[PDB]
Amino acid sequence: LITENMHMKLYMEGTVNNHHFKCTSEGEGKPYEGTQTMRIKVVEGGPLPFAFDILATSFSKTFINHTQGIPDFFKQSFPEGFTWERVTTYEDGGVLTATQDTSLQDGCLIYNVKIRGVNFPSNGPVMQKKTLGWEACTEMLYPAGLEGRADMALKLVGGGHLICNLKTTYRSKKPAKNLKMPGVYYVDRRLERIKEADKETYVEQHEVAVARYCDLPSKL
Repeated sequence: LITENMHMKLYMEGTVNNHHFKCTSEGEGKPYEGTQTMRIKVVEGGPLPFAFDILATSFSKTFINHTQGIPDFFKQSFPEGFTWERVTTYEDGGVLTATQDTSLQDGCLIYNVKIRGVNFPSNGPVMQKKTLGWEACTEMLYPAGLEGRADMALKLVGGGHLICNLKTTYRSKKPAKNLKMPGVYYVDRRLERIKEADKETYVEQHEVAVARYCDLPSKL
């Protein structure tokens, strides 16, 4: 089901603070190499009064290179697919929740995302568009389906970073009996903006993500 090259289609709808919006995207990637690209359009409510960066992690867990034999919760969930739900908390008061459904239709991955962000401070770097994309990060995943934890650093104009924390629950639509669960592992990823136009109403994003165990020696 998950081939060497896969395409994605996405629909996204939500609110940040008091501002409603909708996006659509399409892209393609290499699920086993852990690379993908999305070309994204803000199709309602654009231009957005907030930095597009806070939406970046809401646009794809099938495209992670699971190395070292780590069982692949996400690739395993097909054809049934899976969901994810997340709360991202910014250290300056912004909070953004997202819920996502991932399905497989006629060989194409289909994403349906819902966003609800609140309390992003009116005079902070998100609402004043002082951001410059994300640093790389390592997400820790563990059985719980799976939960994920990560701290991300948002680059700011003038140097420095605004930090946020991600708590994610990943749920399989496939019966647990039919799944081989991984233990604790780590996903290194670098999520980058490649192109943007028209006040961030057009954006191209790329992600490379590789799963691994700790590769330091153990004394046990």
